[PDB]
Amino acid sequence: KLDIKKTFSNRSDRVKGIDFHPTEPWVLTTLYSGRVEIWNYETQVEVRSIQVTETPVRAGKFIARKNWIIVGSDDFRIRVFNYNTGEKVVDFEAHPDYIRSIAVHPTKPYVLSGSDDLTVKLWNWENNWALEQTFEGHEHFVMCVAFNPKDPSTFASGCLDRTVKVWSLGQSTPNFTLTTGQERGVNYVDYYPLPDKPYMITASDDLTIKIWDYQTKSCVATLEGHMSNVSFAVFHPTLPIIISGSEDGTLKIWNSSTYKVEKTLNVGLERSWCIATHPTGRKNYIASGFDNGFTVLSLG
Amino acid sequence: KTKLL
Repeated sequence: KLDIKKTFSNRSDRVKGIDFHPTEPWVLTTLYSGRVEIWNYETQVEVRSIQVTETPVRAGKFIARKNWIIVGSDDFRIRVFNYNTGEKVVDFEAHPDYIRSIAVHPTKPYVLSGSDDLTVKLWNWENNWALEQTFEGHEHFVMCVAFNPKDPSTFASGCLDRTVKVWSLGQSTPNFTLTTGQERGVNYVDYYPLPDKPYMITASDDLTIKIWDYQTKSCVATLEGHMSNVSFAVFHPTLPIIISGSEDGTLKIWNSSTYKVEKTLNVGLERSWCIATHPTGRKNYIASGFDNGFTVLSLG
Repeated sequence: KTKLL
């Protein structure tokens, strides 16, 4: 089943953010150098690239329904570009500190940004990118934000304060706070996308990945094996696997039922920072960004 | 600044 092939890999400066376009065979990379690139990974030709800033751009997503990309950087700013024309649609200071993570609501015109300023902010692009809410309560850098795809009126924030908080849009306190026991903090949080399990997953500098039942708050499993900071861990949308990546230079694929490692890949680009899975499992594509570039893999 | 990388 698992038959991993390299679709396209290219070298670049450190890739901190990465995302797939849902209908074009494109991947967006956002770099530590302030540059962002959109690649057609089937033709292996650049669609568009932009020197956005001189600071790191840690976060970037497509907003395909608007033909946009949205990026956030260490200069504190969110910028949005039309990927067909190159037009800079908006450019604003979002936080008084680094932006770590951006999430886009699946149907409503909302973007979340998580920041070193200890907050998550909600922006509405149908209201001139107005700040509609600030979510306060975390006590260290907010490293990752993610909507619950099964109920995107709620979202999770993962924080170096060692917690995940789950929030409701329009409400000022978390529905709950998970104490992860990941004492070096949480770098990443993700939701299992299918209706049969209320699961989330967290990755930490403490070398662990943990699976959580968000209804009971129980830790279902702890996945050990990475040898340095775990940058991310995600559930694949269609295959029964979890995919993680680490500053140890490896991607790991784990069985999502037994939680045992199935495959370890060192693709030779040094530290791994970010991950994307194709929205619809097209060719079972995944992509990861590293110190020295990115790779797009077909898993089977 | 922690997590500068």
